Amino acid sequence: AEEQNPSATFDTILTLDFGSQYTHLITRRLREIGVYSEMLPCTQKLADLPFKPKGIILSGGPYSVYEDGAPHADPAVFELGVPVLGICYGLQEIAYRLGKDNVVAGTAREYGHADLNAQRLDNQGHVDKLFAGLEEHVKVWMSHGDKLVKLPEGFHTIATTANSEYAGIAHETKPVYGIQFHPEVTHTPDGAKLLRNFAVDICGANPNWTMSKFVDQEILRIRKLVGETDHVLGAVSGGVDSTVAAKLMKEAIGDRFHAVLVNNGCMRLNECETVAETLNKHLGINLTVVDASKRFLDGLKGVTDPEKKRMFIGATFIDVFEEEAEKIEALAENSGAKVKWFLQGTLYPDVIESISFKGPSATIKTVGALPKRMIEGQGMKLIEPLRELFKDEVRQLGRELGIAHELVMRHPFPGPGIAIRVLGEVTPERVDIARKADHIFISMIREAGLYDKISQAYAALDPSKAVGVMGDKRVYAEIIILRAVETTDFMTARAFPFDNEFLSKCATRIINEVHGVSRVLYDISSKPPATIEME
Amino acid sequence: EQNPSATFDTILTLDFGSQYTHLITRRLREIGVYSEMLPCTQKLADLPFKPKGIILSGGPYSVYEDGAPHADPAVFELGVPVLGICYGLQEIAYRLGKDNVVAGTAREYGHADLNAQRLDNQGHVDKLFAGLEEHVKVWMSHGDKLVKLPEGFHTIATTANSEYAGIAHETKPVYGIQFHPEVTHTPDGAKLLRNFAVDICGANPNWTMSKFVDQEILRIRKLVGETDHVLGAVSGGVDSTVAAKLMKEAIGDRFHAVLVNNGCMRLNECETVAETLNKHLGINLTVVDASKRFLDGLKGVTDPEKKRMFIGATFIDVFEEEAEKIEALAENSGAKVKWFLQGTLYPDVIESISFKGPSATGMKLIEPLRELFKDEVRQLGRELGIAHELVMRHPFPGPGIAIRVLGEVTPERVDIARKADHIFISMIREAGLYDKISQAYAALDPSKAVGVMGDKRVYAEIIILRAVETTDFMTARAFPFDNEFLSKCATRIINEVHGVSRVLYDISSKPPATIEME
Repeated sequence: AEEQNPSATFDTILTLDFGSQYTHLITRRLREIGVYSEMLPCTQKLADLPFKPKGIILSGGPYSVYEDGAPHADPAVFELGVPVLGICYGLQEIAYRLGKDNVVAGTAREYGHADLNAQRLDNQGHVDKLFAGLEEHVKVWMSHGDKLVKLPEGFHTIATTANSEYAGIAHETKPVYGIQFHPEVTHTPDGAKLLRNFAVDICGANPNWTMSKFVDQEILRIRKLVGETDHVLGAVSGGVDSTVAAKLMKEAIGDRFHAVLVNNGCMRLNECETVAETLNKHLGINLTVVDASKRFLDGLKGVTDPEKKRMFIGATFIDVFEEEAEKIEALAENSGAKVKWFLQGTLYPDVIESISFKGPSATIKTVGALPKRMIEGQGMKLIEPLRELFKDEVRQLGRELGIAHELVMRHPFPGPGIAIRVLGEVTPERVDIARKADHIFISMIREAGLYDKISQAYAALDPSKAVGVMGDKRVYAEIIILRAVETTDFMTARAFPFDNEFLSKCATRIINEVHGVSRVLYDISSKPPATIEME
Repeated sequence: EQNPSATFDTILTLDFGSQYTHLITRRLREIGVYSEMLPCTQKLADLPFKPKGIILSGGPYSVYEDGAPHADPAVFELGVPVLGICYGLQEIAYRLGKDNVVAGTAREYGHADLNAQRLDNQGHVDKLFAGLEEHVKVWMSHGDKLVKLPEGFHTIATTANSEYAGIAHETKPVYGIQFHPEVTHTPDGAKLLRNFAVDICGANPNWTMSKFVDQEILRIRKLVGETDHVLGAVSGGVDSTVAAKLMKEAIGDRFHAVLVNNGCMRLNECETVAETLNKHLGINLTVVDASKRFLDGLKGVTDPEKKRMFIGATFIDVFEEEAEKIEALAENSGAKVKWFLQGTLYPDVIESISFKGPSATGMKLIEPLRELFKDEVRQLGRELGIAHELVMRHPFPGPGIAIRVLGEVTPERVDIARKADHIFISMIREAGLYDKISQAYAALDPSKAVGVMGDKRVYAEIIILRAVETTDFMTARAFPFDNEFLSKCATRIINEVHGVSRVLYDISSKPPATIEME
């Protein structure tokens, strides 16, 4: 092909984001069932698309399509000739652009479960192809704020619930479909069948989007981009994302890709040596380990403000990385080549948050403090071989690259490491206490067979003083905070429902085996209210 | 004057340092026999009462080692029965056997299935195990096993691994057991302690709080007199309320109750406590609003120990200033407040007298509860007409929320902790769990954690939830909430209380950690 983009070589479904919190799930469902897909804000002018989508899905959003400033899509969505599916607010946009009459009932934006039945279209009982396999008793996550009291002009009913006579509508001749429920959330379990009925059966999309096929196509894409003599510089940290990206570059250019592992002194016990073993020996990546433990921990002394702490971690990491960068460039200069590309582990969810529709606000513009230092100042161009993949696709990509299935299932570990998991000032002793407390917590999770059921788990040190009974003297020591959640729909994570005997036995072991710990606390905050990490 | 040690048949337990010694006295109370405990160093000739019986507790020692603890040699010649428990069994074999019969093995503990020793050709057993004939689950102390019968003793109880798990003297009333009948691991231990107290010692099991009301009321009237005044602090807790109610039933308006609001009380509690004590219970009550005085002096104090020293110092300053305020009133014609009321319990006495090792190194006070346990004070309140809910509420510390704000205490951090506490306690009551929990509260943690306000990251403080179930005074575990309850309580606190980005639940037990935060 002339362009090796996934949207240029695969049948692509395009979702237009109208502001719903469930819009990214539409793309994720399509990726899981086999059809490649991308998402763009509703303000996207479809004439400027570098690819011709096989189908367009209009997502939902907290708006009423006939109010002032109500978001709309390009009028060319229906003039394009490809099938269109309107999800909730997309149903309102369909009635607005094609029916022209205000037929939406301005009910309050409330959601709830309902039983949906397909509409018999004949005396023989045929149903619309959008509900093939979803004929009777389908539990859906209805959006009552998008209810229609009348069929839009040129549309007929294909789905019906107890309260919504027009829960699903289809055009008489054009492939335009609309539904009042969200088929992308877990509250609609059979929704993945409906999204496949639209992509494959209605739009004719080929469900051949696999990591089995993408690994080879992406390696050719990297070799054609980088060339045959240029060198690539990247960063590694033992995490799943940085490991899959580094292994992908190694399989494309070999030793011409140089990975740099920076030790900020806040890694887990012997993590810097176990990661260097798997990268340099088990995977064959040309790795380089720089030990900046003293440089980080000395500047961390005194920084109590958590915002000022995160600034020092990023600023120092870049100064340390660019120093290892210039030293690697001098090694390549003695070889007859030069470093020209900087590896960045950007994922597709990272660009989703950058282009997600926030309503009648401002379209943001102008990529990271570390790549900025590599571009201007070092003269390197970015290379992001993961910017079109989700987290689960990266895990399957690493499995196709020969990486062990155990490593791709590891929990995410932040850049600053324990420095973020130490509330307030970060000292070597506070890191050592949090590291040993974390080792006990994760070990008991693994031995109990609960590691693959937790999205992320760690222990954090709290410098606040609580009291204990050391023999007979009253001792005041620091506090260990335990954190463990499970993600639901790549969001809405809730604290893992540990058995209460598991938490007590782990709290007793931590207080006994780790010094300077008087109390152990379990974080019960769920994700939508709070955050996953502590800082 | 006439302490309960003289008016009742009281079993005296001698403490050899075991963590279970206090349970011996507690079991004796719950079966109707009054009891007191004293360290093993107590000379019995200096006792202010004649004990109906003596119990030798266990301890982390071996009797034939250097510096090993010993009781007064007069215990076996007092004329009353003696029951040696574990280490008390060793002391019996030492003073009455004169030979080293202890095994000296490791001080390990474990469950075992005990069986009484049949004595006759008719299936008779010693009446210490009456009702405990066969298959008695006991908490054995393997470090107290004997290899041979002490001189003058015979077997009355056996386990499969220990042929001398329970011994008894041939003629004298001296008994020994290799297990703890005071722990919950021996669910029939209360039956054994009743056989020793009532059947063997002959003690009258008439100790009730119903009979102790009028006795203690007359005891207070004689100590104070009929013209002196006494001062007392009230907090709304069950201990301060019963003591104040008891004092009012004794001397009436000559007792003055002072509710000091330190600015660290629960939401509107100062008024609800005032209406309860002044209107429902009819206690002469005055309210001192020292909120600004406490909170101003707590600023800039980060050390948790210096806080408690300031809280206790200004608390006393308020009472000393309130006493002279009452004496100066012309309505009280020359009345002198010569006594100060304190709600000290017997566990507070036990802490100061418990055996801890062989080294063993002004307004008048009135302590009417200095001989009772927690469950006996609640029943005493029931005898005084106090409502059943007012006697079943969790204890509230003197400093209140001041020790429930880790580090510096400010009016804002108290208000946040006060609001987070209301949601936690109310959800516990609505879930029907208030009576199944010994203590429950919410504490503020000044450590910062990231949160999401719309879509901008913010840094707020932390709320710490703490709820424990406790039976003994030195044993408690974090209450096993349903994780749906803790999750629904966490999201509700963050949404409804300002300045809270995280909600944590304390899962630290009492055998390692502590109830309160500071």
